[PDB]
Amino acid sequence: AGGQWRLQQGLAANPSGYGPLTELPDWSYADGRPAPPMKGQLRRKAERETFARRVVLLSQEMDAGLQAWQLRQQKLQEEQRKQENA
Amino acid sequence: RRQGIKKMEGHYVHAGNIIATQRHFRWHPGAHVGVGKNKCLYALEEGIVRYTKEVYVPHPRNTEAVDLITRLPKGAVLYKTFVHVVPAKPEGTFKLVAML
Amino acid sequence: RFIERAPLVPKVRREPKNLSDIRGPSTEATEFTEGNFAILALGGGYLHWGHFEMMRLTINRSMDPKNMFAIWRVPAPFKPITRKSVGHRMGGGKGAIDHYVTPVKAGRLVVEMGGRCEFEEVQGFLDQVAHKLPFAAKAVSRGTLEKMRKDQEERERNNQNPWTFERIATANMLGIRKVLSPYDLTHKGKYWGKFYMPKRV
Amino acid sequence: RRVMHFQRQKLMAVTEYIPPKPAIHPSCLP
Amino acid sequence: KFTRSRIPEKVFQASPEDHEKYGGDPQNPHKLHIVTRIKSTRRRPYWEKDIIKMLGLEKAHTPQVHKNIPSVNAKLKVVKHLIRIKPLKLPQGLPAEENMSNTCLKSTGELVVQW
RNA sequence: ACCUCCGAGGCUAAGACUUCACCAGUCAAAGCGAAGAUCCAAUAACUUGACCAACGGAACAAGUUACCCUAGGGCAAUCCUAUUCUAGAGUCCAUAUCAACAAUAGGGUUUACUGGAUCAGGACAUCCCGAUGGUGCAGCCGCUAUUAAAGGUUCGUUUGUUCAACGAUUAAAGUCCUCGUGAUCUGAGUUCAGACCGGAGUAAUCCAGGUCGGUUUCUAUCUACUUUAUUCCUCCCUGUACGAAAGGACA
RNA sequence: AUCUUAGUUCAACUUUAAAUUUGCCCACAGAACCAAAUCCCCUUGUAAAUUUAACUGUUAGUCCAAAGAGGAACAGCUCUUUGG
Ligand SMILES: [Mg+2]
Ligand SMILES: [Mg+2]
Ligand SMILES: [Mg+2]
Ligand SMILES: [Mg+2]
Ligand SMILES: [Mg+2]
Ligand SMILES: [Zn+2]
Repeated sequence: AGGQWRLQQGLAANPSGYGPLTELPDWSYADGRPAPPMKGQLRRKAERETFARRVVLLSQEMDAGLQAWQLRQQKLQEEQRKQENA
Repeated sequence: RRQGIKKMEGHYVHAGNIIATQRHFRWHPGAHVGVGKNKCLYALEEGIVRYTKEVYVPHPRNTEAVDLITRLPKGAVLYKTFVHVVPAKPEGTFKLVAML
Repeated sequence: RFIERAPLVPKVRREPKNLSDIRGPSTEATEFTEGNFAILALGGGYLHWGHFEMMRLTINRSMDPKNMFAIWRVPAPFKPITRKSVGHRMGGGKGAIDHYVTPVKAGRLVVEMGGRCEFEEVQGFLDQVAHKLPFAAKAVSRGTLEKMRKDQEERERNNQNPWTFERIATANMLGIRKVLSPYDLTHKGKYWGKFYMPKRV
Repeated sequence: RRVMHFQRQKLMAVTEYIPPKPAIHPSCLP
Repeated sequence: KFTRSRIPEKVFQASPEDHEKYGGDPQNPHKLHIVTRIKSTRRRPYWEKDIIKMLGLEKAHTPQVHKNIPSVNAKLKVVKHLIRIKPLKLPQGLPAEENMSNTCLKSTGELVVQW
């Protein structure tokens, strides 16, 4: 039990976390063709996929918010110049 | 008893709604805020409530206040709180009634 | 400045048992006023008239007015104590009135000694009388007071412990304020109840 | 001198003053 | 009584000594927080149970991502003692519409593609 | 809060407030006109009142049950004591004795506006016996102090909130815990019906009063258990030491 | 509130079915003359909340942290409040 050491070396604290043990296919057929993947692997792919989609969505929203703020600063700081003529 | 504010700043208050129920004059009436015999403050005109700090100039007809202001140094003033209702809707509009 | 067992003008309204006036750091009358030796209270306690009288009688035995004197900082007893004499059970109406008492807080001076005297007569009798008082106390001088206070400051400053009570309390670090009192935020973990632990920085 | 809740006890223990070790021991050097 | 705690802002002020102690930088801060729960909601006031139920932190460690904007920090400053916050790191950029199904989050907080 | 201190018994109409229900209660723009509940009785009426103050109100009902029956429930402000400063005394001197206040310690205070017999287990904070220190005991004995719980710790007159007094003794007649012990036995009670005396009451009846009388049954299922020398007196040793005379030792 | 505190009714809380759209958290602003915090909302994290139809059931609990009132500032003491 070396969770401290494993996290000090960029590994999962729990050897049953992410690693060759948990996600490589536990078996193949005798001939060589691979096996229908295991349920746990499917569920972890789905959850990691959802995590990535959420990451990209939140980052996009924050960047778009920054751009919207830039636009508003432009159209309020410069449209006051239209009142500086005539 | 519940003698306290009942519509706080930035609240939409219609006509007649009580803004504040009080015992003494903690909050004096302001623009569009009327007082009842029991010092309740109610909203005369539909709008949005605000609170402000203003200068106090009591009625000369009153006596317990017209004299205390007479006991104050040069450059003195009694500031006090007021509760106004900035009205929201306009009084009315004009619409076509007859084309003759 | 002689005092009496009970105030000549007792308060008409029966004041409740106000105890928040002893569990804190003394703020008024903490420093000397033209003195050289005194007694510093390391705790917070109620002094009855008997304690005051015994203090006076014990100090009087080493007085020579031409050299040294002592003047009292504490006021006269002015806080009622409710009798509820023997023969009753809990509850059933507030009791009668007993002799009034005076409070003292930690880091407070009860009676200050002035004059150009010797430094060991205090260790002769004021040590005894401090040991007599109903709360933790010590006999202190100007130089010794300065030494103790500056060393307290140094200890609070040259502390190699990364965490102190300040940081863990103010920031509500480990959900800690669920098991503390608001006064802790300002007492700084040095006045648990009516006491005063000085070795804590 | 009443007892403290246990968590307050742990907090008092962890935050206890630790003094700075002197560079040299005075006995064997001024 | 026992009451909500208003943390003075003075604590949330990184110093020149803190900056080189954790892998951060005053300028160019970090987009997303990865947050995990490392303590029970039980035995804590309801105004922390609700916050945790709102940040999606109901389950145990189970990391979850949130924006690094003050509207969420105000919530994390109430539950800062029941969570670990680390900054998400993207040393390969946001994934494309390809590589969404082949990502992975390492214990150091870096999101990467194809393990 | 029977905690802390005091008094009272014009009409119409948007919108709202409220005594944490309801019932009641409260404010009010504009507009039109003038400047403590319900039920009951008397009532043409316009409406009207007392009680409901136990003030959400039975229309009108008190004292009491010792002959009662049923359903049920059941870390002490003020203080006691020992150790700390000696400070006060003691024919001189705090330490040979009390040792005042206070402080530090262990322990309780319920009423007003449960013993005895039988057998006893245990602690020591020791009454005796044992060992030791100082003494102002110059000596047995006294005084205090340390140590010691193997053993022992009487019989009677009067009486029973349980003690106290008194007689005779004894080496001593210890302080407490387990009424310790009522499926081992007994008595008083305090609270069983009878009766009398004194107090309170119109009476029934009451009385944290005083007298006389008065019934708690058990075949042992289970545990546990049923064969673990002290003191005193007398006499030698004698009246040495000790002792200021006088008295009078150990082994 | 109750000839009522060994119970009942109303409320609060709970449940089901149904309708609708905002509910909670929340910075800045704001709430008096005579310490902890509280109230109120734009955003934000969320997915809940209000309303309607229909019933029963619980109700004056114990301990701990804290602030008070009563009994010392104690008697493991009666009571109110925030939290667990
Ligand atoms: Mg109401
Ligand atoms: Mg009008
Ligand atoms: Mg009634
Ligand atoms: Mg009533
Ligand atoms: Mg808002
Ligand atoms: Zn050395």
